[PDB]
Order: sequence, then structure tokens, then C-alpha cells
Amino acid sequence: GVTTFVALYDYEARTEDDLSFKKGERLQILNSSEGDWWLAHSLTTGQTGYIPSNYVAPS
Repeated sequence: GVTTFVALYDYEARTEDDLSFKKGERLQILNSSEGDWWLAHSLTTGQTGYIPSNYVAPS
């Protein structure tokens, strides 16, 4: 199947490339190779961007 994560907290983007999301959104991780900001896609909203990885939990 598909691995997803759940947002634990709200985040409002602090850069142009960051993804804004609310607590409880379902996220898929596209790339995690650049440190503690991961490139993610929201399955909930369809938006894409960097997220702080400490804001998510495993499904």
C-alpha cells in the first residue's frame, strides 16, 4: 500500500515553498533527504510543499 502521516499541529507556511496545513491532515512524503524539513503532499487539500517533520506522526 501507501504510507501516510498525520499532522499533529497547525502550520502556516513561513516560506514560499512551504506547505500550510492544519492539524489532522493526511500527508504523503515525497522527499526527506534535505534535513528536518520534508517535501510533502497533502492528500486532504491537494497542496504541496516543505513541512517541519516534527509536526507529523505516523498513521
